[PDB]
Amino acid sequence: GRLIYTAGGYFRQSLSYLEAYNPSDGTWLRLADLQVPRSGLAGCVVGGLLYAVGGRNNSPDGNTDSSALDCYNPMTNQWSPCAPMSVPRNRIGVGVIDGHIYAVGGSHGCIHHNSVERYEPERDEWHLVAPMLTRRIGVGVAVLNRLLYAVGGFDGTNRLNSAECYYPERNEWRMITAMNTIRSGAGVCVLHNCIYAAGGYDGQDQLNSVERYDVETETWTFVAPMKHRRSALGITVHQGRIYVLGGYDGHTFLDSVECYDPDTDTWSEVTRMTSGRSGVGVAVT
Amino acid sequence: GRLIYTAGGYFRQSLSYLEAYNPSDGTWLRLADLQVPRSGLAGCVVGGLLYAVGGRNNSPDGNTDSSALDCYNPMTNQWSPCAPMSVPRNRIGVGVIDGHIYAVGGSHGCIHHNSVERYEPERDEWHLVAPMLTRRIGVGVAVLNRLLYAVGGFDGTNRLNSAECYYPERNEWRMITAMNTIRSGAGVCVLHNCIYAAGGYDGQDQLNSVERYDVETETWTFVAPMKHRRSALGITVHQGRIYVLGGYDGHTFLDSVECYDPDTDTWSEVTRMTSGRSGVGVAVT
Amino acid sequence: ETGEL
Ligand code: NA
Ligand code: NA
Ligand code: NA
Ligand code: NA
Ligand code: NA
Ligand code: NA
Ligand code: NA
Repeated sequence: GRLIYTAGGYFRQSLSYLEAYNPSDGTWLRLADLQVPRSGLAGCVVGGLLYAVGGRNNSPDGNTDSSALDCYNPMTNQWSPCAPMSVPRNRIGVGVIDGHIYAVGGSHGCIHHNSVERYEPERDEWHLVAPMLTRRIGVGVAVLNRLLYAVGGFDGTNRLNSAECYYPERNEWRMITAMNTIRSGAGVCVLHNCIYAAGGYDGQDQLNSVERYDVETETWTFVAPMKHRRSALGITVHQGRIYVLGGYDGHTFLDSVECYDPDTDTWSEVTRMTSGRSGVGVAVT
Repeated sequence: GRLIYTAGGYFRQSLSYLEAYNPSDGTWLRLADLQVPRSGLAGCVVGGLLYAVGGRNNSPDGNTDSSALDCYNPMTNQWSPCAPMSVPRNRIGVGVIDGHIYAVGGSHGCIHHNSVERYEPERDEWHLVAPMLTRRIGVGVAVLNRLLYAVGGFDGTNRLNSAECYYPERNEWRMITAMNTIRSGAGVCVLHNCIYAAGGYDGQDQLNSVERYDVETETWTFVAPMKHRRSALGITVHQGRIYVLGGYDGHTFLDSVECYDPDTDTWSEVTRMTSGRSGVGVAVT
Repeated sequence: ETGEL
């Protein structure tokens, strides 16, 4: 009985919601709020704890990009602070390898990061690893075959169709085949040994196209597009299916949750968030 | 009958509006939208054509600083692109001398410019001229006695009360007396041979004070404050009075338009914009 | 100074 958690996000300002969808019975749980509202954050689960990483806070006094790492324990319904990252990272990407959290890219004000750092829960500390080849914010991150892939994003002057792959044992990055489409703020995840990149912003419009990467053929292939165009969408995989949550379609902040079935190659809408929003962190546990 | 034109601005995101106010009969016209929304731009008129210069498109998808020069023809209700500036300039200041447009300061990413460039409509060409002595964004620009004054702003570290003066024939800049107040994002204009600086942000508060510079005595003098504190306001002079449009007061995007009568030294509220916004460009033709 | 988020 694993739940899809969605944390934070953006609707007229950074949000503090933590809510959880149960795909088996279709209900939403309202859990304890983030202590600090943030949009542009990422979520992930390690050892049954939920982590909320990075992002951006809007407050009466001004805007603050976040270096925070916060931990939610579903047993106690309580958030606790963990050690903060070396730098603030808004529009961060995150992936998990061997119980370690990788924070990749993101921005601090006008600074567009190529640095990457690694968190070890057992010691509660962060260490920098090798930096990416490209500065990327709005980057999608996916973990496959114990490698970390960073897909698309914005390097500070151009929105990117490029992607690169990180080798944890060698501690190095190598560029891989570029996507068919430029995308920043896409949903990127792994399903059935393929990397999917859904939606995003190509510099002109929000996108509803979806493409997937096969690591052995080294080619990106379009699959069925989503019903709604969306950028800054949340994404995760639950029981063989991709779920995309929220995002911005150019006019509205979506509450739509769509579900992709790879067997049938079709998207269907499965629920609505309790309110429309973009820029959420999403994880499953 | 000349109109007060207001272009672009920001409310939830950068805007595309072009609207014109007729002060003699109190009406607002809705004209053709800008091709690309922007806030932090500047407006001016040369030869009956309206120009929109610089700014930044801040959208929920991300931000893009603008180097664009766009030309609006009131006879055709059509925008046309002109040659772009050498660099993007967000929160630019502009002044016109002898039919040439000077673009001063502004930001591009981390860069706070001191460079200055001049546009010649007859050739559709930009050329750099001497740079200012200080980097300034959010700077107010005024033209008086065929000299160009750059007033206040933000140098990348501190907000400024300094001001300086450009000599087109000699192509050089000189500091002049500093204002009584630090002001970034003030409205600056020329009325009856004086330079006025209204509103802005002093580092702690949005301002409602107004001060004016007499070039012969070289002193700045407060006049009557505006009714509403405001920063990133639009400003222009029409039939011997100063009009200030919109702005941010720390909590609200203003729709208030106030009008200064230098004869009685009083401000009155004259109209409201169709919706509140900050960072407009404004001009009269 | 501008109210932008
Ligand atoms: Na922080
Ligand atoms: Na590879
Ligand atoms: Na985006
Ligand atoms: Na915004
Ligand atoms: Na540059
Ligand atoms: Na600079
Ligand atoms: Na700004």
